[PDB]
Amino acid sequence: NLPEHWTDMNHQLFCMVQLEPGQSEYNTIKDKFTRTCSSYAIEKIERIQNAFLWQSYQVKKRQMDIKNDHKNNERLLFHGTDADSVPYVNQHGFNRSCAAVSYGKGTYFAVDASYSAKDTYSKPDSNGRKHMYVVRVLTGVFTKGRAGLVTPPPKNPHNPTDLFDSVTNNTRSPKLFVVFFDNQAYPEYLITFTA
Amino acid sequence: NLPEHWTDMNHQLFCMVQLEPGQSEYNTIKDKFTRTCSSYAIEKIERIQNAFLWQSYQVKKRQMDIKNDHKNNERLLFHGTDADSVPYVNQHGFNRSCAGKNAVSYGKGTYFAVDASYSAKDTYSKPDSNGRKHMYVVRVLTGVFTKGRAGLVTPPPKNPHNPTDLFDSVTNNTRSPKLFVVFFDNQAYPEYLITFTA
Ligand SMILES: CC(C)(C)c1ccc(-c2nc3c(NC(=O)[C@H](O)CO)cccc3c(=O)[nH]2)cc1
Repeated sequence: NLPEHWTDMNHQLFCMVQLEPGQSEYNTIKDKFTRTCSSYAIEKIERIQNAFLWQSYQVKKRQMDIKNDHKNNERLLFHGTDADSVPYVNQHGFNRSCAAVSYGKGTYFAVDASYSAKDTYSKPDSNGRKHMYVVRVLTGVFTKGRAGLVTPPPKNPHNPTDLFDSVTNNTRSPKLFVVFFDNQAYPEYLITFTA
Repeated sequence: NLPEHWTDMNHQLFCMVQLEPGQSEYNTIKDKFTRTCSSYAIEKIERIQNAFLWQSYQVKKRQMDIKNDHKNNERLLFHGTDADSVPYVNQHGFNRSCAGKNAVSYGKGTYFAVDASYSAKDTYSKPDSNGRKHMYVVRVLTGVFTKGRAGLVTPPPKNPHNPTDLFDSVTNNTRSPKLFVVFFDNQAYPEYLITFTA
């Protein structure tokens, strides 16, 4: 069930694990951030070990891999948010009802960390600290979004219930993805950083 | 694991199974419905076999059973809706983003009734062009609940100083619950569709 690179949780179901700087896992996540956010300062990176969220996400992944007849449904994306939302996300994941929604009423994830690093998203807290998640997202098969969507559009108007898995701003060169269901996104790392 | 009493679906992921009057499965739902809806008549009752919705719901049930202390977390409730919504609900379940505002709101979520008479109101089970009304019978993970409030977009915390440890659902009245509101996907499994008429 639980991934191998997680560390022991003494039979508990939720833990935030601060990563050791200079080790492979920390370097890998840092690199993905610094590709576009090298002018920022990383204070720490934490691994989110939430067993319930992981289980519900992996079930949805298995289902999407069956539905789409392929296994290229996952992307690693970024989500900046304010400090007041961090405890909720760690415990409960991403909730579209807490959403601003130009491509649909869902949760938004950025291809580039620099987009999530905007102060409108990763709002600096009273100490100047900014917060950004690295997220496993089941983008699956996607189409262009539009304002007012509550679910992705149907793949074909002849079967209105067979839906795209997510929407984007631009199908040829996406920079953001919107997902409309719980447990289509697993918050995997939390980056705390400053400008 | 899919229930062993379901029909074989030939590797398919979804199907609706028409029940036979006289079988206990049909009669128990009929009795539950007629307890408060004796003036209506049932056309048919279909068992909803949706493999993916069942799996995700059963995962949430197992998690709530773990988290809560030997609590009966699941109730069998009713949900009236319009014909236009039946194909989506059958396939994808109950989406709070599509829910209507209830005439007495205890939160912005999906509403489920204890009494079929409540879901039988035309405001919920809107008659279609042929006069058919539609009501789901739903397994709902009500869990541990409290009285809701109109402003809620998620269940409230049990403890104001631990805002992320939430009630599982809310109700109109904890002493005499008649409706429940849920705020998350896969917290309710549409198990039967009742088609009925006046
Ligand atoms: C609720 C508060 C704290 C105000 C908030 C607001 C926006 C985001 C947020 N938004 C994103 C986004 N959003 C848009 O492109 C437009 O809002 C759509 O019209 C695109 C790509 C990535 C992100 C992203 O990482 N976080 C997080 C939190």
